[PDB]
Amino acid sequence: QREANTQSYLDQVAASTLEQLSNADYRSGLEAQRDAMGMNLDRAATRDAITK
Amino acid sequence: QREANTQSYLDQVAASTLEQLSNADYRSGLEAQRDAMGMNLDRAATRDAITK
Repeated sequence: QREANTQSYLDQVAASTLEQLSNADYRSGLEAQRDAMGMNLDRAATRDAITK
Repeated sequence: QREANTQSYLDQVAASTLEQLSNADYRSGLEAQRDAMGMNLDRAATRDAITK
């Protein structure tokens, strides 16, 4: 379940257009979703995702 | 729990603006927060975080 949760989050960032991620209001909410799942994710493989 | 503490610290440094880290007063407190948790962290993958 933890693995599935991690991939479910990562898909959202993977399926966003560059213009959206550039705007610093979409990414605020997008990374607030990962700050509310607590440690039910893999917080070491979902940190430098957006930028990457 | 130790792993959780490590990730929780690393997130703070990873979610800071470059201008904030450049100013040598924010990073003082930021790296003082890792000198009070003692050996309850991973002090090997935690020292050269601000510079990276």
